[PDB]
Amino acid sequence: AMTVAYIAIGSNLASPLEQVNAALKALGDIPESHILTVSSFYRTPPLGPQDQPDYLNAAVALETSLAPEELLNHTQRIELQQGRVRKAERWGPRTLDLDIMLFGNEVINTERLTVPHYDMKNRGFMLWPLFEIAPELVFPDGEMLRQILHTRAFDKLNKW
Ligand SMILES: Nc1ncnc2c1ncn2[C@@H]1O[C@H](COP(=O)(O)CP(=O)(O)OP(=O)(O)O)[C@@H](O)[C@H]1O
Ligand SMILES: Nc1nc2[nH]c(SCC(=O)c3ccc(Br)cc3)nc2c(=O)[nH]1
Ligand SMILES: [Ca+2]
Ligand SMILES: [Ca+2]
Ligand SMILES: [Ca+2]
Ligand SMILES: [Ca+2]
Ligand SMILES: [Cl-]
Ligand code: NA
Ligand code: NA
Ligand code: NA
Repeated sequence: AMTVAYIAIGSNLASPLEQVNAALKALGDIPESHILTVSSFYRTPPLGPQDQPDYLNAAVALETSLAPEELLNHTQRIELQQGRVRKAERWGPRTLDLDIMLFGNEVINTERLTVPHYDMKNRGFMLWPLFEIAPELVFPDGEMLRQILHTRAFDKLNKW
């Protein structure tokens, strides 16, 4: 059985365009998986701490037969192989961030994975690229992406 995973991409260090292109190549090389769709790249102001560069944000649809945690292993590996370093400050800048937003209709609460991503419904930098690639999306709780984006106040997201 194949499931579409929706993965958010963020980068604000060490040439984000290069980082995101390298990540797309690496995502392609994940086994049991195929990239179905790539969003536009967006240049977004930082949420959380603001004393950092703007982000390049994007979303990808990845159809896979991997187990969710097995997909997470690959995304974490790719981040680490692209130089991601853990420092003290909460929500610091990073070379690459790969968040599993959704894994089909699944609701996952394990030590390493919480899906849907806990805060995606409150982040334009996640929802707008997701709507670009999956305008018909429905969340596990039945909420429609189109309805969220019609109703909630979010700034326009600007393309890179
Ligand atoms: N849906 C998900 N996608 C990716 N990692 C997830 C996840 N659910 C839980 N995690 C866990 O998240 C842990 C911490 O990841 P971090 O990348 O440091 C959070 P962040 O992306 O900087 O901020 P955010 O979670 O507010 O977006 C990972 O080690 C991983 O086990
Ligand atoms: N634009 C942009 N800003 C970012 N800030 C972070 S840190 C976690 C985070 O999303 C965050 C979001 C909302 C609140 Br409230 C606090 C933290 N990552 C990104 C990113 O990918 N893009
Ligand atoms: Ca593949
Ligand atoms: Ca700071
Ligand atoms: Ca994140
Ligand atoms: Ca993350
Ligand atoms: Cl980093
Ligand atoms: Na399926
Ligand atoms: Na499998
Ligand atoms: Na809900």
